[PDB]
Amino acid sequence: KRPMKDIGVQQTRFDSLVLKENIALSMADILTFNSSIFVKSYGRATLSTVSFRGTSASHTQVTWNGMRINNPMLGMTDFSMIPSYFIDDASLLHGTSSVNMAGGGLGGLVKLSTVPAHQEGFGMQYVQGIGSFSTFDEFLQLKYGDKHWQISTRAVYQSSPNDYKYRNHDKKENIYDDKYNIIEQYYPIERNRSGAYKDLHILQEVYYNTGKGDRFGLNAWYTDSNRELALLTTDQGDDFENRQREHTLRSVLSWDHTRENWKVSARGGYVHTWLAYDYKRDATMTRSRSKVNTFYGQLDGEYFFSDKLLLTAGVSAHQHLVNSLDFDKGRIELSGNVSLKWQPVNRLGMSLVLRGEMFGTKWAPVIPAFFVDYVLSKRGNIMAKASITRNYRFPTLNDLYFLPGGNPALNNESGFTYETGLSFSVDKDNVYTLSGSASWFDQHINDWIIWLPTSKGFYSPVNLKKVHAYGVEVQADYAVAIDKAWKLGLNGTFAWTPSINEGEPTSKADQSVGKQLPYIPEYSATLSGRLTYRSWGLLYKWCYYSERYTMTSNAVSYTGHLPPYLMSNVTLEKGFSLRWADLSLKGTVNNLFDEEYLSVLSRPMPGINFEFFIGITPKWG
Amino acid sequence: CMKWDYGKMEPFRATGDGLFIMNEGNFQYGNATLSYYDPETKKVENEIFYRANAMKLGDVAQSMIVRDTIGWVVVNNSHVIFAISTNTFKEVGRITGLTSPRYIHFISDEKAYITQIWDYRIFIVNPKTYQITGYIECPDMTMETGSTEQMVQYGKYVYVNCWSYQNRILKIDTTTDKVVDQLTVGIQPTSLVMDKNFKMWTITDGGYKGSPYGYEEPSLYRIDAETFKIEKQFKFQLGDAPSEVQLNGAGDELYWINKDIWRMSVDEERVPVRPFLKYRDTKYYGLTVSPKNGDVYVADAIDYQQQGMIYRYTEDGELVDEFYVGIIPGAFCWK
Ligand code: CNC
Repeated sequence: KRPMKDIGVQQTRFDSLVLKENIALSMADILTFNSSIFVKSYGRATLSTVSFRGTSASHTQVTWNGMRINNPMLGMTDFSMIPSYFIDDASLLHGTSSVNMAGGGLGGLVKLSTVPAHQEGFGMQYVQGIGSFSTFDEFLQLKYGDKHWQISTRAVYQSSPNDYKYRNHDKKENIYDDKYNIIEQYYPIERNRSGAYKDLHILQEVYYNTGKGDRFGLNAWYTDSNRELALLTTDQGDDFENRQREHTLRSVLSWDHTRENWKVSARGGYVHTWLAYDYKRDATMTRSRSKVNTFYGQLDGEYFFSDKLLLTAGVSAHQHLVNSLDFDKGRIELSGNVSLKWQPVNRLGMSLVLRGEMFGTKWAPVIPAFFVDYVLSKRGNIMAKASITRNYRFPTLNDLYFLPGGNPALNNESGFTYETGLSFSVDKDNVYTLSGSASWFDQHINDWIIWLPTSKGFYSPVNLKKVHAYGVEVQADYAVAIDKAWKLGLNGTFAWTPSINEGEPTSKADQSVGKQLPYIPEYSATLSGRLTYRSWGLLYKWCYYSERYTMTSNAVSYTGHLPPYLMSNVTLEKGFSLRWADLSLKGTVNNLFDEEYLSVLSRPMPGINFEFFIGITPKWG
Repeated sequence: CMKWDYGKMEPFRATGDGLFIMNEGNFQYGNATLSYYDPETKKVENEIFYRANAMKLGDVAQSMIVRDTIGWVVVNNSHVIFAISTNTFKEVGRITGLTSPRYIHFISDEKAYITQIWDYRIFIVNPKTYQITGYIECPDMTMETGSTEQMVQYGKYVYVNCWSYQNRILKIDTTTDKVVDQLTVGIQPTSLVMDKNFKMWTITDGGYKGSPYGYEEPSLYRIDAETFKIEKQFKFQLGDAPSEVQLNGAGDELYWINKDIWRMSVDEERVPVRPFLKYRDTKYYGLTVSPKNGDVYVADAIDYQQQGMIYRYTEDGELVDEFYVGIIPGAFCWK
């Protein structure tokens, strides 16, 4: 039952229970434990960066309800500012698959959407999070539906002083004497400083259905954040505050007109973004204001010639306007794509996608992509697939118009990608269900944009930096019914992703050639397990990241070493069904074995910490 | 399925009159490092402070001053200035609670003024007690533009240049702990040094074209010592950002980066056309001259994301040694 749109495509989808398991998990925590993606995130409520298939952050396109969410100046998004309950359906497109929907997704594409509800009458939900470190989390839900309307409203608030006890293995506190001499050294135990934060997220959804094939919708997603910047591990000495407020409104309007044979979709949106940087101490030491105005539009078509042939067309247009001060710049972004999918016999399948991109005043070359799929054996659903493409990514808005170092003459990066994969799905009726896949990918990136110093005394990108990215990615899902009341599920992902810098040595002596790129683990694997018995629920999540290099040269140093990162989080859930309500009690233990770990250089980490949730879902008449 | 680490001390013994490479490290990353090189045995010891103390140096390791047999290490981005043994690389005391120290000069065994950025007070500390004593109030000078740098003793007065977002020189009287004079020089004077001919030597970086303070052609200045007054000015056009002026042991030849390291003698009248070094393909950051022999050590920052190198040349230009140090070497000090 392969969907025709899903022909020769390597993608993964997150289930409902994956996203709806905790109210404190942003998308940074979702991707860390539920995929092979490396997520450079040094804690909770902090700047999270995603490196996908050995590429940088900017090579991971993100689209919420169709419109791109990447910061226009930077091109990369903080996945820690997206609550999981605010996302109802998420997908990952690996490499060549990002051509089907997006443009310069050299690494991959992250697609987020909110499915309309199917609840009749009035309903409500309220959950409260009581956790250690004086952290409080809340989430309120209000929904209604009357066969022609689906009104929803969510509001998530998270706050915490965020001052936890950690042991400094990078600092030592001394004991003086009567003559200001030394007596003994000991590793102190201190508290995180200037880490306090508070976030507010509101999502308002209005969906209308006509019953004649026309569907309408309107989603508005307002975000208010006030997060401080944490102090370093070796930051001792002194009356200090440093905050990064962030106000964002994201609205999308949609209309869908299906028919008996064809389908046409039209969407429009608007994003207002406002960032403020404050650095004061006992005084306006530093100020920064960033304002982004963005308009979005898209029209998509989809026509069936038959059950074996399919044609699609699509036009998109973004318009970013920036007035960053404390300067005027903008860019229109057209992107037209045409795809044709042909399925001659029951075993074979082809797919050709043509894309055209025009960012600003420069036309990128045609972006082709071919997807082929074949069925080796229906006995065990052994299916093999292969794809190939040449993709282009435009320079970000900063690299073009950054006032002291902007060069509007940059050329878009180019990347040739090809990959081959296999998959299988062998299941037994009410006994076991095992499925998995393995794909080999190989990619070469040319003209990678790298900011470099200039002889005049400022920074300017100079392209260059040929990069070779390749490796193996393996997925595996397992479910089994041990008894009539015990169910066990196992989900495992593994990835070996070298990222070799093939570029010419910049100078006479650079040990960076032929070496792994900084902050990209060579190996990566995650494993999650779930066991449920009646209303009792036990969940286990485990992630593994190999050593991460902090220097281009990959030189061995004692002061720049990051060990392999293994973390284990366990949660026990109990559900109670009362008369007028339903109560769900669960308790989360993070950092189960209490290892004084380190995921980013010289940034403190918490110990073992606990989190308790109380969930109420009233049962009306 | 666990993790471990922690530090372990090891014995160190300074076997020669070595050179201390003062690696700055990155900024908001806490990867500052200290290194030691022996000019005779031609062997370099990296990360001397971490291995000999099992605790990291800090962030933006700025400068080091060695007095008698004790060496003071300045960590700018951690508000701490250390004091370590010059023989075993072990800590014997520290001064904390500062705002943002840059440079330290010891008036005597009791008073040692400490310079700062983002502050208009010069700290006064007692090295033997590691306790703050007082502050020196800089006129017409505020936090939002706070800047103090190299200090040079002349009889009873100390001259300091205000680098960041500042264009003035301050003369401080040690007895009364108050400024007594001022001169207005070009934008952002970087470093201040002293020569034998009693002529204050300094240069002014242009600085970050498009800066709120302003952008100007970098210049070079010579200031009389006895009479605090400008004497001669040199212009280095609009390009490049000069920094890090230095002298030799005899105090008679001037060195500064300006891309092409310029080796020109004191009491000259013009900038020599030829470069002492050609500024081949990298971004130099540090510079020093041996006071005992005359060797020239030039610190190369490469690309700010990997280990730099120091190129050791003689006073003629003969290549001698090229060795590796921590990330972004920035300064030197002689044991
Ligand atoms: C080159 C450089 C550097 N700079 Co400037 C110098 N000299 N800087 C610059 C040049 C341009 C930087 C650029 N963006 O193009 C230069 C000379 C114009 C410049 C200017 C400034 N800098 C300044 C200062 C003092 C500093 N700078 C350093 C960071 C000093 C650095 C020393 C060091 N050890 O890091 C430095 C040598 C290396 C930066 C780098 O490339 N890092 C590697 C890079 C790949 O990683 P990164 O972390 O993303 O780097 C970014 C930041 O460091 C940023 N950046 C640069 N300067 C600052 C200053 C601040 C406050 C901040 C928040 C960021 C920066 O530049 C990079 C992006 O281009 C500093 C550590 C030097 C020192 N030894 O004291 C110091 C910070 C002091 C402190 N305790 O906070 C200025 C006030 C000086 C001036 N008046 O020109 C000014 C700050 C501007 C402002 N925001 O108000």
